Amino acid sequence: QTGNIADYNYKLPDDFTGCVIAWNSNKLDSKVGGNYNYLYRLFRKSNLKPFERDISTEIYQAGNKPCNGVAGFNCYFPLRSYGFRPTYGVGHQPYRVVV
Amino acid sequence: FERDISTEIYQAGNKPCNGVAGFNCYFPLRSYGFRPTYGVGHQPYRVVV
Amino acid sequence: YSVLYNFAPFFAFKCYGVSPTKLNDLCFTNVYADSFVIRGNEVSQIAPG
Amino acid sequence: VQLVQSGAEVKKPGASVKVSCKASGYIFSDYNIHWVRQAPGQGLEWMGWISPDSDDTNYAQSFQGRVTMTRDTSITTVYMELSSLRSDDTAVYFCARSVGYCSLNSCQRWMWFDTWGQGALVTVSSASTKGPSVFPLAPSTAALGCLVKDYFPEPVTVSWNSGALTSGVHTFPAVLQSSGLYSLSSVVTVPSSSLGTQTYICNVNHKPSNTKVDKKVEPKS
Amino acid sequence: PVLTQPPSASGPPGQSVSISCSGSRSNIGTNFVYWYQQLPGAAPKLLIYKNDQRPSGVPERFFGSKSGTSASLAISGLRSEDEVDYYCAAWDDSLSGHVFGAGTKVTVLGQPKAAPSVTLFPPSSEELQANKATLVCLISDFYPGAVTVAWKADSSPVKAGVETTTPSKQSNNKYAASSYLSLTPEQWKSHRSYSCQVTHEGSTVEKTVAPTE
Amino acid sequence: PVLTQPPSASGPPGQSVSISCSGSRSNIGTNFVYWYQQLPGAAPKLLIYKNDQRPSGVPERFFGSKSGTSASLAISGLRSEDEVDYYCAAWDDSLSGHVFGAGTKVTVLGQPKAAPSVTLFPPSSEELQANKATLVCLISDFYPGAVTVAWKADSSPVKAGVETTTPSKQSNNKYAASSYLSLTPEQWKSHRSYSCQVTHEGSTVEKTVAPTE
Repeated sequence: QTGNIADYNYKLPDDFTGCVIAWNSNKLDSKVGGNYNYLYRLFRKSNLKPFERDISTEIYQAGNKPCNGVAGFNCYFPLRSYGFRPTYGVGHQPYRVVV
Repeated sequence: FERDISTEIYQAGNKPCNGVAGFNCYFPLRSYGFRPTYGVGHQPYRVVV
Repeated sequence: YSVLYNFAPFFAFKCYGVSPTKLNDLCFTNVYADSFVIRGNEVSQIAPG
Repeated sequence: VQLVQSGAEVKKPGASVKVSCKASGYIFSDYNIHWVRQAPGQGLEWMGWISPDSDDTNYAQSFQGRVTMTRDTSITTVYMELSSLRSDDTAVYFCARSVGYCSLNSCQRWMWFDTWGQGALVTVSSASTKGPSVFPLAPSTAALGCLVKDYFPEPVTVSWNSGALTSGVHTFPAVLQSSGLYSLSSVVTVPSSSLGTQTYICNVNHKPSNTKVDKKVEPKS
Repeated sequence: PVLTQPPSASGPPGQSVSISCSGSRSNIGTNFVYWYQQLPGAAPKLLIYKNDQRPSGVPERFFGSKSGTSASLAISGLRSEDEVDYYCAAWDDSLSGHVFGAGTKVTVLGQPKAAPSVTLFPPSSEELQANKATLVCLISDFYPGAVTVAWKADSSPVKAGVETTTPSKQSNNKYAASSYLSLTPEQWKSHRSYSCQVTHEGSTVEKTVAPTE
Repeated sequence: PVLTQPPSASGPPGQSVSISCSGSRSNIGTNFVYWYQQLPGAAPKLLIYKNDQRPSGVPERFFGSKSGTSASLAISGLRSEDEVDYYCAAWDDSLSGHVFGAGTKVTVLGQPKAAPSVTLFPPSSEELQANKATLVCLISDFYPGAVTVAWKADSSPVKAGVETTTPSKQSNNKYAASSYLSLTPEQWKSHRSYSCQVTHEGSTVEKTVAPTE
């Protein structure tokens, strides 16, 4: 699948011979102030190989100038957090998905 | 994402205004002032989006 | 965009979209380009919602 | 929400001090807590964060072995203590609650201290406990003063003529002493024609000592 | 590590003054910057969060941001609430924790000069009969605070175990210094007289009183 | 044609002000202009006649004159204890009668806002006895006025002939206002929560009073 997920975080191969298990958990890990512990990677240099975890705290360069320790004007931090609040409806609740 | 331009004076209540500046009718266009005496917080920024 | 970041250091570039380098990797067809000038004390409230 | 906490007083060095923070209004299961210290005339310092619903903890790179952790969920409080106190540790402690919830190392970026708890200044030093001693004084319009010495601990309340005299009062800030005790003075302004015609009374009260002492000031010729 | 900020920055009311906050590679630039202000004798509160926005109750007057490896804050209008200090805060990875600033003091750009008034008080007879005597001389009602009390026994100053406090703000925006010196009464009995000539701004005043009076 | 006047004027005490009365050629200049002033709750009284001689009964304080199309009534200063509208009158040949101006309010020049208090008065069983049900809420202890009161049942507002009375002046330097609403007993008990809100140009409170006691 093409999108924010399954293209930079966890891409699944064409053949898999298995499936996922998903259920609603809006009280075990969802808090009124927003559970910021869960976060995703937004920006990557290229695509992701199937079944390949990638962890990196480095900044992804997004311009001509090479961003080494400066970010905000040209380059972004690749990690963005989740605003997991119970005040939303059903399209933004944290779903506990295990494959 | 829409633009609006007007020159008629805004009426904040039931005062009938059609070109006069009453105590309840104020002009909706107020100008700035840009001098080097002003600091960082009172300087024009060319904001483009 | 190569010729974009040679116009003095900026003020604020927080974004909720795509990277400038993948703007080169993804070919577009329509972008809005509008600009205005605001006092520096009134730029911080330019945010969605 | 309101963030009352109970402070401490002067204590001997090397002992254990118990300070706790109380959570009210909001549910105390979803918000991390943060503890900071503020030396007088010095910036704040970070040590770590404590999760309320878990036994997770983290300490700074400088304060690791001298700090422990205790939780009381049924009381809905947090308990912290200091071991092996130093001389340069007389800092006020704030019970700060951070918005959101984080337990990983990298979650600290999007965290700001939303509300803060009021703190009491706790200074660790050892000095004798006892009732205050009032030192008699003679006048030099000529004014007269009342001196109190070796009171322990802070603070003291000064009253003139058992509360009958209100105008002309003037207090002074406390001082430091080489012996560890404290001193304070109270000087009032009187007209020059009432030094001997009218005689005033100086009194002090110390609520930790639970005693009252009175005297009778007399000008000398 | 720590963040280098100017110790003080002042400006007249009605205009805008700026406060700088430098930082290293990991201290700021790769992270977000937050600012906190604290009332004197009270608890600190949030000023700017997420580098641009402000919480509820904070008006549009406060303003701050960052450009490179440094951050800048700007205020406009110093009437009653901008006399407090400000702090610069961020996060890094070397200490694995929050690193805070040193402290920036902001004042305004006004009181008439008050001459110092020292009043020396001799001990009473109750102190003489109790074998106790403390050398006391206090200076009050002076602005600005530049007093320097000396324990001169009419021939030379004495400096041995001197306990001297700092001036504090009173209810009339003045200062009240204090200094005590406790010794045996027999050296006071041997002394001919005593005087505490305070040297504030150069207007030295003398108040000499007899120990017997 | 009809003589027109500004609806209100603002002049601080201590300096002179004047009121202009725009007209026409046949009404002003060729005909004399008279200025009428009326006390609140009392009878009117002429201020100036024939534009250059003053009536007997007033000290040398005011001034009136005509200059072509418009006539100016100079008021040398203003006292806060007397604020009186001024009328403009003239005579016209075409309509052959007396025609009068609109009139102008005069006011002094600011005071800080106050904390308003609103109360809700549900009817008793004796009012529901009459096959009718009316609701009244009153707003007081607010300064200044120009307030609007609207009803709200906490889910959707109702428009069944909503009225709002004008603000009034009390003797204790405060303003007051009230609102009325009359309904049927069937729709009265259809909701168990009624309230009214006020607009103090920055302050808005809700008086949630249940219709039980």
